Amino acid sequence: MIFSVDKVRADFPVLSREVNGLPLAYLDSAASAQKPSQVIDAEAEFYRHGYAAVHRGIHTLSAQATEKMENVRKRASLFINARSAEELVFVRGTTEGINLVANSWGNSNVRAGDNIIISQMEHHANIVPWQMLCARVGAELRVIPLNPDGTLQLETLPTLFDEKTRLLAITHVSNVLGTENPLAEMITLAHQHGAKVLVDGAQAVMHHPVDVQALDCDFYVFSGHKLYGPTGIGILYVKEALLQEMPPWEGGGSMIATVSLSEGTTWTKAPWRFEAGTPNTGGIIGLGAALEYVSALGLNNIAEYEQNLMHYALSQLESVPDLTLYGPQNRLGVIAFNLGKHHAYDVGSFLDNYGIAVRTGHHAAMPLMAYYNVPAMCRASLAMYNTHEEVDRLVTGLQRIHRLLG
Amino acid sequence: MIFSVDKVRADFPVLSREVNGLPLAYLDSAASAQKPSQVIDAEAEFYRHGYAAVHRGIHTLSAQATEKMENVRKRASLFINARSAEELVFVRGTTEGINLVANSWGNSNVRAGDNIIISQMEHHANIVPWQMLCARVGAELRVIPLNPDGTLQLETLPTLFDEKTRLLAITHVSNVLGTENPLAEMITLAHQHGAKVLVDGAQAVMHHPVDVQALDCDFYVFSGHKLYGPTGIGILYVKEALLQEMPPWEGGGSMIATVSLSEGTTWTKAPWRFEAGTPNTGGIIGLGAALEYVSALGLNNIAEYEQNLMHYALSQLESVPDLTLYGPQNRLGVIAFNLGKHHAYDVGSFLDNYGIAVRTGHHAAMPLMAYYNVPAMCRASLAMYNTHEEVDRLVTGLQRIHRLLG
Ligand SMILES: Cc1ncc(COP(=O)(O)O)c(CN[C@@H](CS)C(=O)O)c1O
Ligand SMILES: Cc1ncc(COP(=O)(O)O)c(CN[C@@H](CS)C(=O)O)c1O
Ligand SMILES: [Cl-]
Ligand SMILES: [Cl-]
Repeated sequence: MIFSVDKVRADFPVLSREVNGLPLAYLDSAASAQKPSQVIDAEAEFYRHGYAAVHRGIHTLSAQATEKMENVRKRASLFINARSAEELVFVRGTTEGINLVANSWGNSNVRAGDNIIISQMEHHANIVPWQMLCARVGAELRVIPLNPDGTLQLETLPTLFDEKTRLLAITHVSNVLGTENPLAEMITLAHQHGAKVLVDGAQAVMHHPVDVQALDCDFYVFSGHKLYGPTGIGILYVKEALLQEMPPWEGGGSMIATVSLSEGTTWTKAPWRFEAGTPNTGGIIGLGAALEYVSALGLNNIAEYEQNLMHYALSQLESVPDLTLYGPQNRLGVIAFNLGKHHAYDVGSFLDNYGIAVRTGHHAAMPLMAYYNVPAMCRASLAMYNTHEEVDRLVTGLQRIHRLLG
Repeated sequence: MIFSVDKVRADFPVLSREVNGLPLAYLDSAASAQKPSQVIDAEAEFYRHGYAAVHRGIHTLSAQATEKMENVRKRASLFINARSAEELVFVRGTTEGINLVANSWGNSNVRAGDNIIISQMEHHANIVPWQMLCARVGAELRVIPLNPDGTLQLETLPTLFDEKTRLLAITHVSNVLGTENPLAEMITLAHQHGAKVLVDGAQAVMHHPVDVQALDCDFYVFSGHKLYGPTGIGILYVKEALLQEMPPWEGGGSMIATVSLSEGTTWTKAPWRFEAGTPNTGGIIGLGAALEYVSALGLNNIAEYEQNLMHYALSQLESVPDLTLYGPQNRLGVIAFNLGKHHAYDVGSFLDNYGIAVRTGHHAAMPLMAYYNVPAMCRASLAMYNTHEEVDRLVTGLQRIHRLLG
């Protein structure tokens, strides 16, 4: 296998940290990824040597900073195979991107009596903005239900889609179940009704290549900090024909063409129309470095190593008594589980005591928890820098916990 | 004088940079400030040694990251003398903070037939969101006009304020003129009508102490990157009694209490109700370091040095032929000027050629330009790390430009 987990781990300084006296096993990348020194240092070097305002003054440092920013936009657009860099808007993250669509596109395209379709596995980020829109305009939020194995009940779609369905908002990969949804086919179906499709790609972009032209999605969102990048930065992709018709959301400097207190205000062109005020230039530089880092490893190399690691994990976990897994066998990135009747809060506390970082709780997916009739779950993320040894530590930990608490 | 500009400059690595072969004179801090290595390194060290998700999992690194974040919120609240840390919301910047108020507070408190009052010196960030609100609800945007010297025509306020005035939105310090407005007295007047007051403090917080209890403003906004901090982070302060009644703006994870696809969704408490999705944790750590750095220098020490430098600049500039200054004599931070009939774009290009970074154009204040009947202006910011020598370089440059282009 062409991927070298030991060379990659050497790029991540936090991975040398110790917790409760033992070496850290960081199994919470789905909540946020650790960052390589290449990403950390690119941001710091920008601040140390080339920092200035962008899209404003035209002196040397400002000119060069603005070019660096727009170069990141180009690099990002190539990463997802968008047709044009101008189809990408810099946002704080997946959550802000979804909210931008819900307001700018939703407010002018969804009216009383209409319906929107989400799924029962959606993260709150891809639920709440649509509930807010549905309440603003008097529309109905319809829900694709789950099967026990964590896949979508695709047979229900004929009854959910009708001529008043304006949008399907759907996750690419579940943050709990690891399910990858059949986006291409669902998007074909939605387009046959005249619906647009927003894809929540927050848990997809780090696991394999993503091609928004091949998908034909109308909107796609993801967050930098889960793609081994800095916080406070993400990407919203919107098909150019939709984007150029969308009205601004936030108002302020840089997104205007002209401002008058007697004759009103006119807007600049997309995507800058959607970027009011000073951007997170530092985070944009760091995001560019993160894309370069991931592209240098090769997403198909990453996918190969992670799928191998996940198969090993699922195999070893069979030797844990009374373990319940949630989701399908072909899961990406995350393993969701409970141990016997012990509360997830407790299982995660013990694991933390062993130096093992997992997330416990509802994982911002309360409807998903409700479907499985549990209050909470434990979750282990298995990212490209995690190791078989870390997997063994988790398995052994769960065995100890079962024995001690049985 | 207790401030040592040479020791301070030694903290700023970019200040050693060279531009067009000469030492950089960075006179554009009003657009964004350079950052000390204390700020740069605090963020980088966080990423290198303690990075994790906040307000989510409770394992060791996450617990410590969440505490660091909430400690910054506390430090920020003490910096502006807010009564409680829970009156501060983390935002992308001043612009996003104003938009949050315009939507969450504006949409439920400003109705058809109402009026809002801004001034003719406002930055677009404190104009456009109110124009958008006024168009959403059918309200009127009223304007306090300017005097020739760059002060507000305060005699007009009796005719602008009435019983339907819901909000005064007013800049603390102009980003062009350097005018500091009489906020305390204007806020007393506005409160007598039952109006609330949002203060745009983006150009105030780095120049002297700011005390929102003494001001009694209802909202106050500022940006981290102008306070020697990272990009992508800012602060919105809102009086607790107003904040706890405001509805959420963005929806998603972390701002909810419960989420149901059959029984709807309930919200968490302020300020977290206003912080949807993963925050800019990296920028928050860096902002905390920036507040500690500025507080260690002492804002009254900074104000003393800057006011001395500004007095020197205004004195030396008298020896530039055909220079027009805009604004009052007691200006803070920025000097706005034009040279003869030469376009500002050209004057700034020559200055850039001398290694001198100024901003030229409308400075996101087109109504202000209109009032002075010019298309554009040059602007020199004189921040706490700038020097008398840099001032001489600007004066000499403008003399050369006048001679060469006369
Ligand atoms: C499928 C999906 N969609 C949207 C989001 C929100 O991303 P933000 O960067 O917080 O805006 C996430 C967030 N992932 C984390 C944090 S709640 C978790 O599961 O631990 C996600 O998994
Ligand atoms: C008075 C005032 N109010 C709001 C803003 C907007 O801040 P943001 O951080 O871009 O959101 C600014 C922005 N200052 C810069 C950038 S446009 C300038 O004048 O060069 C300002 O001066
Ligand atoms: Cl502007
Ligand atoms: Cl949540």
